[PDB]
Amino acid sequence: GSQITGTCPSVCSGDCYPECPPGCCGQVNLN
Repeated sequence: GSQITGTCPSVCSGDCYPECPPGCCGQVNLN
């Protein structure tokens, strides 16, 4: 099987777009 990085998409480390779940990204947007 394939290995998992962790949980939050790496993209969340960079672009915290609306697809990013709660508490994944640093710069939390929308309140």
